[PDB]
Amino acid sequence: NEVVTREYTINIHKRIHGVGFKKRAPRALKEIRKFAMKEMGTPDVRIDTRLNKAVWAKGIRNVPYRIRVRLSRKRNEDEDSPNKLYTLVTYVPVTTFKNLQTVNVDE
Amino acid sequence: SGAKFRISLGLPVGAVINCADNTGAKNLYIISVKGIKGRLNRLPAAGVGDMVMATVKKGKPELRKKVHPAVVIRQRKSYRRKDGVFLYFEDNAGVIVNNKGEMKGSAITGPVAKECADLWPRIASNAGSIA
Amino acid sequence: SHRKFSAPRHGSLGFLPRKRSSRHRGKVKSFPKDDPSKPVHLTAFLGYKAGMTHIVREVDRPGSKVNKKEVVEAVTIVETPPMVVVGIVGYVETPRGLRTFKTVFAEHISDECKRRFYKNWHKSKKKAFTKYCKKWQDDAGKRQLDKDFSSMKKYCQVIRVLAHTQMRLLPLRQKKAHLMEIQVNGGTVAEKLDWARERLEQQVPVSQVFGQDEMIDVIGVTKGKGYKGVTSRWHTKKLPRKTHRGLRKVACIGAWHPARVAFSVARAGQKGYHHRTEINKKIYKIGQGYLIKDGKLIKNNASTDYDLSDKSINPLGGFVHYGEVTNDFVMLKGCVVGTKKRVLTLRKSLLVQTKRRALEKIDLKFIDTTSKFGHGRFQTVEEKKAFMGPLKKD
Amino acid sequence: MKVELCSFSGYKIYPGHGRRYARTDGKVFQFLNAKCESAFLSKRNPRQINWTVLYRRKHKKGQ
RNA sequence: UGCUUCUGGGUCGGGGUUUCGUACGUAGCAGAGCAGCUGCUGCGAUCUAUUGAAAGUCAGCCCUCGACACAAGGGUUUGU
RNA sequence: CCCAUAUCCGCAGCAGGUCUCCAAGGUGAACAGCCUCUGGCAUGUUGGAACAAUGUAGGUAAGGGAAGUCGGCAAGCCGGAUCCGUAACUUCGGGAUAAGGAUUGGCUCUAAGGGCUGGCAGCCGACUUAGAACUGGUGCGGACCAGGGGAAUCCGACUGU
Ligand SMILES: [Mg+2]
Ligand SMILES: [Mg+2]
Ligand SMILES: [Mg+2]
Ligand SMILES: [Mg+2]
Ligand SMILES: [Mg+2]
Ligand SMILES: [Mg+2]
Ligand SMILES: [Mg+2]
Ligand SMILES: [Mg+2]
Ligand SMILES: [Mg+2]
Ligand SMILES: [Mg+2]
Ligand SMILES: [Mg+2]
Ligand SMILES: [Mg+2]
Ligand SMILES: [Mg+2]
Ligand SMILES: [Mg+2]
Ligand SMILES: [Mg+2]
Ligand SMILES: [Mg+2]
Ligand SMILES: [Mg+2]
Repeated sequence: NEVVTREYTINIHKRIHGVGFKKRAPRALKEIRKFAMKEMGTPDVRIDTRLNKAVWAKGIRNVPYRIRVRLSRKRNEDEDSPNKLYTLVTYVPVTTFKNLQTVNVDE
Repeated sequence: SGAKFRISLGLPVGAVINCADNTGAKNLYIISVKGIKGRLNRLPAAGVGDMVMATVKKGKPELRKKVHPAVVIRQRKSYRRKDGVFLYFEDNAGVIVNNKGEMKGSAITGPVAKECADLWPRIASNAGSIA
Repeated sequence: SHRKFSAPRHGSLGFLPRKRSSRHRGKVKSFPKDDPSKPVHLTAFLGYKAGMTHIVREVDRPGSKVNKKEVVEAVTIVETPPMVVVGIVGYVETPRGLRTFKTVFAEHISDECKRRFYKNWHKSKKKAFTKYCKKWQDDAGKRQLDKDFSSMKKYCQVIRVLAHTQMRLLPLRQKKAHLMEIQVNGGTVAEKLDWARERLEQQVPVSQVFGQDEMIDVIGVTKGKGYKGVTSRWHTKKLPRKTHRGLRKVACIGAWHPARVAFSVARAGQKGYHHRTEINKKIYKIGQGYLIKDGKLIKNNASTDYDLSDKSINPLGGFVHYGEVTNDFVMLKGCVVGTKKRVLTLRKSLLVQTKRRALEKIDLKFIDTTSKFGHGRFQTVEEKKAFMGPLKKD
Repeated sequence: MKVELCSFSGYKIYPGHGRRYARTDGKVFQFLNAKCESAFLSKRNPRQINWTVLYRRKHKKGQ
C-alpha cells in the first residue's frame, strides 16, 4: 500500500483567508503542496501543470474556493533521489462539490 | 424628583439647529451649554432636554444679534433609553425660553422628545406630540 | 514655566507597570476577612466567560424615573460547573506574614487535575502523586495523615481548600484543569478542617458558594492587544496632521531637568492582558445545567416566570467563539474582563453591602437568546420555522 | 415589553434591538436593522423587496 | 492549549447559525413594439413560476461522530 | 552594435539629463485616461515568514460642521454633455462655464436630414438629431475623464520675465 491513490476536496478558501491579493494564488499552491505532504507523508510532492492552471484560472486573487484533487503516491525511479516515494497531485474537474467525500481510487 | 439619565450629546457648540416655535426665529446657533464644566479641548455639547445659549442667525431682526436661552427638543443623533430603545429624530430643533424655562413663543412644530418634555413642563404643554 | 491651561493626567499610575500578567488565571489577592460566627463557607469560585446577552426586567427603585418600568440590561454568562476539592492547605500567622504550614491531598485525583502538574502530558508517565496516594491506603500512613490534620488544628489560622475545574464538561479544547486555593471562612479552625476533610474528592456547585442578587467581584486578565502606542495605550491627544516624524506620540516626554525620563510619562508598550479585579458585579441569575429526567432533556434554564418558552441560555448558533453552555452558569450584570473562554475568578465581596442597588432583588422578565453571529431576529428555531414556513431544504 | 414590527420588513423587534425613527411630521417608525432602515430612508417600497412581509403577502408566497 | 479508554485531534462532508436578496436552464396567450408568412413564426429590455432561490459562511462561528487517513514517534539536556 | 529605468554625461547597470522618425482595435471631442492586438518584458541591485508600535501612500467614518490653526494648511465639494437661465460693473470687447435649475441608463419604435440610373420609379448609403412607448429597488457623464461658488479691499493694466 505504498502505491495508493485517493481523492480529496481541499477548501482553498480557508487556507488563503486574509492573504494579500498578489499572494493568494501563489499561496494556494503552497497550501496544496503542504496538504499533500501531510496526507501522504511524502516530502517529494509534484503538482501537475493542469492543477497549476486550475488554481490560476481566475487570476492571482480570485482563487477558487474549493478544488478536487487526486493524490497518487508513486515509487520514485531516480536512484539518486533521497526520497523513494513521491506524491503526484492532479486536478479533477467536478461540477459540484456537494457531498463529496474522501474516496480511495484503485487502478 | 426623578433625575434624567445621561444621553448621547449630538450638538456641540457651533451647531445650528432649527427653531421649532412661532417666535420668528428660523434657526438657533448654539454658543454654549448650561451646566458644562468640561475640560481642555472638549467642546460643550447638548442633547434633548438641555438648556443652551444660542443666537438667531436667520429670523426676525429683533431676535438677531443677541443671546437667547433655548432648549433642545429633538436631535438627529440617536440616544439610548433605559428600555433599550435607540431613538433619533429627522432634524435638530429647539425653542427659545427664558431662565425660568417658559417658552418665548406659544406653539411648537413637530414632535418633542420625552426626555425634554418631562424636564420642562412649560415646553411639554405646548408640544403637539411626544416621542 | 507653568503649563498654560490645566488638564488632568492621562491614565492611572496606580495600575503600573502596564506589563503582561505573569498569571493567566486571576489571583485572589485578598480573601474576605474571616468571621468565626458564620457557618463554614467558601469565598471564591472558578468560571469561564461564555458570552454576553441582554435581559428585560422591571426595576424597583422608589424615587427613580425607572420605578415600575422595564429596562434592557446587558449581562455576562459565566459557565461554572461544580469544582472538585482535592486538598487542604494550612497557613500560620508569623511576624513575616502568612506562611504555608501543611498541605494535604485527597487519595484520588482525576487526570484533569493531574494534567496541571505537567508541561507535556503526552510525554509524561503520569507519575504525579503515585507514591503520595499510598499513604491513605495503609495503617501507618493513615496514622500520619490525621497527625497532620491534628497539627493543622493546633497551629494554623487560615484554612484553604484546593479545588479544580472540570474541563471535560466544558466545550473547550483545553483538558488541563484550573486549580486554585479557596479560603474557607466561617467557624473555628477545627470546624474548618472537619468541613474540608469531609469534602475531599467531593463536588461543590456554584450555588453553594453564591446566591441570587449577590454583589460579587470578578478577577481575571483583560483581553491582550500587544504592542500599542501612547495614543491607544494611554489616550493622549493626537498631534496635528502637520507633525513631522509622526503624530501618534507624546510631544514632550519631560523637561530638561530632571535629566531623565520619568516613570509617570506615557510610553509605548504592552496594552491589555493585565490582571484586574472588579467589584460589585451583581448576580442576576444562577442558572441550572442540563438534566436528563425521565428520558427527557430538561434545558429551559433561560425561561422566566413571564416567558415559558422551552429555551436554554444558548443563543441560536451557540455562543460565538465559545461553544454551548450546558452546565450551571452565573448571570452577571454588565461586562467582565477577558476574552471568550477566559477563566474568571468569582469572589465574594470584601465590603458590607447596604445600598439599594446592592440590596435590590432582580426579577428577570426576559432573556434574549437571539443569534449573536449576526443581527439575529428569532429567539428560538421553533419561532423561526413557524415564521418562515417550509423551505426548499424540507 | 411589547414587540414592535419593522416599518419596512414587517419582522418583529424584540426589546433592545433596532432603532426608532421619529419624523418631523409626527410619524414614528421602528426598524429592525440598518438594512431595513436604509431601504426605508432611500424611499424603497417594501412591496418590491423580495424578503419583506409586504412582498410575500402581495405575491401570496406564504399562501 | 492538544498529541489512543474503540480512544484522540485533524481533513472532507452534513446540520445549525448568519449575510446578500430570488441563481443557470426551462416554461409562460406576461411584455412596449417591430419583422416575415396566412392566426402562426421570429427579434425584444424587462416581468412571472420553478425560487426566501443561488452563493458564501472559520480560516480565531456552534454541533456532528458520516467518510479518509493519521496517531503508540523524534532531537538536546538535567542528580541531593 | 547601444542610442538609454544597463553600451552616452552625472565617480556606478544612478528614479536625473540627453536631438529625432513610424504609430493598430474599443470607449471617447480627443495623440486624455482605461482595456486589448503586433512587438516586448519579468517588477527594476535579493528572497522566505509574519501582520506589533511609529511611519510613508491610499481610504471610510455616526452627530456637529472651522469650534482646529497664524491662516480652511490639508482634504473635501463642483466637474462631461443637452435644455433653460444668468447680476453688479465695464475700456461695450467682456464679466460668463457668472450665479441658479432640470435632464442623462437599457430596450422597442417613429420622423427628418442623401447619392446613382432611367414633382415619378427603381437601386444604393452615412452617420447624426429630435420625439414616443416600455422598463429596472431613482439607478444611469455608474469606471475613467472631469471648474466649488459669491461679496469685497490692496498691488500690478494685461500676455511675457
Ligand atoms: Mg485647545
Ligand atoms: Mg497651574
Ligand atoms: Mg513640515
Ligand atoms: Mg454579533
Ligand atoms: Mg513590486
Ligand atoms: Mg524579482
Ligand atoms: Mg536597473
Ligand atoms: Mg530599488
Ligand atoms: Mg463625520
Ligand atoms: Mg453624516
Ligand atoms: Mg477660530
Ligand atoms: Mg484656538
Ligand atoms: Mg488647498
Ligand atoms: Mg464673478
Ligand atoms: Mg480704494
Ligand atoms: Mg503683472
Ligand atoms: Mg532671460
